[PDB]
Amino acid sequence: MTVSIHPPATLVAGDSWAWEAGAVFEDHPDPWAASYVLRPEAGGDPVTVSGGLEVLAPVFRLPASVTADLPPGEWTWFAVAVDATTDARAVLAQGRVTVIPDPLAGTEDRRTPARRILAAIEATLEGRATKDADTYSIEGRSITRTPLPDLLRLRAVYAEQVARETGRSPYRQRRVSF
Amino acid sequence: MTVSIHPPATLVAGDSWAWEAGAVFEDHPDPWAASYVLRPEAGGDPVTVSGGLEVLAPVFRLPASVTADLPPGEWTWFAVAVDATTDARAVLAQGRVTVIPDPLAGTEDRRTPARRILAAIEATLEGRATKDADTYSIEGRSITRTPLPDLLRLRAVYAEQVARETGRSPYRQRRVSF
Amino acid sequence: YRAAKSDRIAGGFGVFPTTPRDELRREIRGLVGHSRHAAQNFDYARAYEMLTRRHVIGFNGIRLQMDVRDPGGKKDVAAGAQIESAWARWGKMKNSPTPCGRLSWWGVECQVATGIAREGGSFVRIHQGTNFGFQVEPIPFDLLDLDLTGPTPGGGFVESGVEFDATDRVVAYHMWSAAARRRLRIPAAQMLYVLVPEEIGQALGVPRSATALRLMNLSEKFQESALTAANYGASNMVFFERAADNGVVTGPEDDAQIPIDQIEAGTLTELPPGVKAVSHNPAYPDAAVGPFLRQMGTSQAAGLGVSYETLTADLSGANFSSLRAGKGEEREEWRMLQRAVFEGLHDRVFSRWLPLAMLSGEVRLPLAKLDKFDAATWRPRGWPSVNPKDDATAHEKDLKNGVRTRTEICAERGRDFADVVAEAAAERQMMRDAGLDP
Amino acid sequence: YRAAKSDRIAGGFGVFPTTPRDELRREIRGLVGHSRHAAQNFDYARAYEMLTRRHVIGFNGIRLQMDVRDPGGKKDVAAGAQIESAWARWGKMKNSPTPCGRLSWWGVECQVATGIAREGGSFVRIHQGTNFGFQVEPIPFDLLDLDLTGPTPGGGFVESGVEFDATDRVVAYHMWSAAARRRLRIPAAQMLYVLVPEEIGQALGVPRSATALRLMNLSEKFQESALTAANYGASNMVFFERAADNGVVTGPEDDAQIPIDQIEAGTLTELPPGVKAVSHNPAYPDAAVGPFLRQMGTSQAAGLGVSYETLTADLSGANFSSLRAGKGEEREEWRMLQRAVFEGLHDRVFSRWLPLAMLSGEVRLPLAKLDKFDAATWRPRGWPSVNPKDDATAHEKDLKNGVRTRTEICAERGRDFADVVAEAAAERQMMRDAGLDP
Amino acid sequence: YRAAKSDRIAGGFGVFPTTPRDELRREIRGLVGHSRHAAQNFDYARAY
Repeated sequence: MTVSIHPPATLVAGDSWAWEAGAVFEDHPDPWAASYVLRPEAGGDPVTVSGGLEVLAPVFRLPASVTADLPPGEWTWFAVAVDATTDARAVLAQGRVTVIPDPLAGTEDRRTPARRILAAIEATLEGRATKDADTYSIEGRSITRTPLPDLLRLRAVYAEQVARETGRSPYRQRRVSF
Repeated sequence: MTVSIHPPATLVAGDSWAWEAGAVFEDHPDPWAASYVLRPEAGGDPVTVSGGLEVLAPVFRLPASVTADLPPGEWTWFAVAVDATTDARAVLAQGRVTVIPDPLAGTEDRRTPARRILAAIEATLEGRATKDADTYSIEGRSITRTPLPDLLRLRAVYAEQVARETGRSPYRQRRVSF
Repeated sequence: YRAAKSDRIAGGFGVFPTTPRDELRREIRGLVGHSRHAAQNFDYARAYEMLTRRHVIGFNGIRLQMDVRDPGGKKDVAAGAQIESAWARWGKMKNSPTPCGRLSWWGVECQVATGIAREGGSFVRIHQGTNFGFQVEPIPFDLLDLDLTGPTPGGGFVESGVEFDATDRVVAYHMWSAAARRRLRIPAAQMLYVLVPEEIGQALGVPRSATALRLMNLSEKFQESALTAANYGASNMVFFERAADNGVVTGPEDDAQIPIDQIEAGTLTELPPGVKAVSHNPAYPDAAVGPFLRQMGTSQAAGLGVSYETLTADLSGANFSSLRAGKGEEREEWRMLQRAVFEGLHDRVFSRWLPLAMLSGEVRLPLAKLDKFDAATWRPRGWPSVNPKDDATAHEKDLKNGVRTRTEICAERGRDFADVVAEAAAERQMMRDAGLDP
Repeated sequence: YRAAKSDRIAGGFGVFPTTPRDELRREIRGLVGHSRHAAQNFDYARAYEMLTRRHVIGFNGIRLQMDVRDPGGKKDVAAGAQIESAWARWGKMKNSPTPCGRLSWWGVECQVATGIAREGGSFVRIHQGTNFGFQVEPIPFDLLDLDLTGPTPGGGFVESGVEFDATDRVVAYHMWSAAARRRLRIPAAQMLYVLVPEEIGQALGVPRSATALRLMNLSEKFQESALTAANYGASNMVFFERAADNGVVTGPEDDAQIPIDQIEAGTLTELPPGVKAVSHNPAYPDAAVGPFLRQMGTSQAAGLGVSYETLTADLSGANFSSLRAGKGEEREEWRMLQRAVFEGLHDRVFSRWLPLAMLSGEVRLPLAKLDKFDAATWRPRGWPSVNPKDDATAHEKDLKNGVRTRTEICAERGRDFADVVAEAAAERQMMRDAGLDP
Repeated sequence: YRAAKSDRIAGGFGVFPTTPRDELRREIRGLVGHSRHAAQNFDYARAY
């Protein structure tokens, strides 16, 4: 039947989460429960949200303290209504939400991989600028580095992604304006 | 609700920092605090800014002496309002700011990597101008340097970046002007 | 025989024959709504509207000449003068013509005609007592109730707001309302609907713009897109494309504050670039458009029953002959519409107006011999020719051969012979003071 | 039938039919504002404005001729002379025509007409006592209050500032204000709104430039971009492109001080370069523009109800016949507008003016028989033909066949037969001194 | 009806109707100055 799967796409950890779905569980309203199962995709144990609501409009809420240790990464949203007498469950929803690493705590969090790759390329290029060598072969060991044209290509592709995520990616424009 | 995440993008160390945000914490004004969490991206411990303000307009300020040892590099800005009775925090802001290395102190700071790579290329080319050799192979050791056409390409790409950062990058124009 | 039998690979011809009626009613409600939109927002149709009105209405409107009896000696001018004078009087600006009062008779004709094109017909109603009397007010088409349907046990169907009788004759109409009290059965005598007949079995008339309504919407959207693309093409100027090497770490922070302004004002500005350059070639429709647009356009014109040159002022590639032919075809169409609009409105109004006016004594004459003054002829106005010399020579030759009577020539212009003779008597008095002719 | 029924892939035809009224009011407030902007900043419309004014107004303005009664012997010239003289008097520069005093009657007609095109109509109000009397002042369109709405328990709706009655007849208007005291109910007698009727069910008139308003904005922006691109293309001259090798360490410091000037003045200047050269090829619309612009332009003209050649002076590719046809179509449109503007303003003003002027004795005549001098005819002025010889021959032939009366020919020009006869008497006196004709 | 109502992708038609007067006065002072310049330095207008 009707369904309202709309958790905010950007769900931040340690923060209270609410969608107050409009009509997902309107089918089987009398004897079936509300769930909004949230499952970590790679590991974890599905956590669930119940009701705690006003009767006319269901409002779904999760306490901030409980969110606490939830996994940083990608999470899935599926909504299930279930009744024991019926011995059936019914699934009406689908979605995908990402958990931002807890912003109020922790020793360290770096940027998404695009930054890491980019930073490293700058580092490796720095080394090979000096001490130039395509074969550091001594005694029985030979390293043979990746061609310089190749490294450059990687830098460009990655740099563009970092720009896209930041949102400063639109191609630049200079106005002659006399 | 409303939010005013605008720390000046160029935040200099050892200097007092202020945005005096207009409306970020207008939601939950009565029982929730002001934070403007500043966290070093690669390491560090989140430092925070409170109020110390006039009632009508909140003004956020950080003492210069406290800034002192803050990490040189990239920093993130997230604003959180939190109430214990509510057992919830609310995050309304996002941003990115860079900390210029303290300009009033220190033994040494070089330029950003673009300069380093460029300087080195000039150095390596200098060496291979004389003593020309693509295989310094003696006894059991063989070096095999990077091709000269390749080194040249690196120089050009980097030189352009240094120009862009300085801002002297616009392509040159000669006016015939009779 | 088996040419259009079905829809195998090149059809769509329905499956079974259906009554144009129901299809016609749904189509017309939807279309009145649609034409309302097109005329207001697109183009070409605004032009149809203008064209129709002007050609079919009148600088002098449509005038009335009434012949009492046989025009040899049995018709007399006194009654004629009186009636004409009276009609024209209230036709001129006055409190009497409408329950408005920004309008007049000319206005009502023009408007009823515009309404007619756009909505495929419209109605007017007459009121007596409040006023004189018999004031005519036009009512908007949308007022009619499409939903009232269902026959009475002792009565005929009331579908599309028309009250049929046991003879299945028209007797009442069922407009919605003033809006508030809805539903008012109105006697047919009060409400007259002009209809421009096409297929006979209809209770209503379609907007005459239906055939081109689809083509025009698409065309206006197209005209709006092309100009915009051309502007963009002129604006982006050159693109400085690069090979796949650098552009690395274009810093994010500088981007937000400003788009750089670089001065190229100086005349000679040879420029040196780091990598490569390219010049945008606009593909905005360039000269393809003139031929393409015209062909789609010709189709629309044929559909609306008007010459292309009149509908859209392309006015290109035409010799004298081509223009003459086009005018001739349109002239026939206009004539047909002209007869119809006044076949209905004028005749009903003149007849109805006469008794009240006679009773009010507004017009001075006796009521009992109504028939003697009953006849009433409405005169349309024709359009002038490009080559007057030829026409004049032909006309002289015709007058010579007793083939054309003098009256007909005047009629084509629309002026009329009595008018001509009165004016001639005035010219004769002007001769007494000075001179006549050699 | 099912041609425009919905908006599947090629539509937008609303969803349900709606009253043009509300749409019309919102559209018109927005559009008066919009036309104000276009006429002032774009182009082509400034041209419409100019065109409308000139064609519809007058070198001689619009004059007045009044016939006392039947023009055989029952109309007399004395009353006519007196009335004409009086009207023209105050029409000429004087304190009496306006509560301004930089203006005159001609000015008021021209202006009311310009206002009419651009804003789809405008109003004038008359004042008596301060002065003579009956001075007419035009009031700007924006003064009207669009917001006043809501019916009274004993009264009809006041929407769009119009006070309807229990008969739903017009009785009052509700302009904002002078601005300061806002809101003044003004009696209809004082304020008259000319309306150029199109669709009948409207309380207001749209700017006649609405159809082309969208197309023109886009077009002017385009014309502004193309010229600029062409200038840039001519200016950058050659680009000295390089392969991907050097240009290294172009020093930052030298850049700020100056852009180098290099002399190429000498005629022969063969030049040797370090790497490579290229020549900019301008892609600025070159010859594509003439055809592309014209086609979009034709559409606008059709929308505004004017021939393209008049609206924009392309004046290209036209044979004699093409020009003649175009003029003929426009002539009809102008005639229609001409009748309407004076259908309203002149008639109301002449009628209203007469009593006060008679009472002030400004005009000498008795007040009680108002009807004898009541009739008043306004005369428009026509436009002259390209080929006079043909016209003259045709006219002679027509005068010969009693088909055209002498009066009509004069009317087309707009001069009039009485004028012609007075002038002829003057020519006869000039004959006494010298000679007449052979 | 809704042809020029706003400035979605192809407009610029102000936002609200305004008195040509004030606009007219500012425009005219600026323009007398401007025409003075054009007539003297450009072309075509010298011709007008």
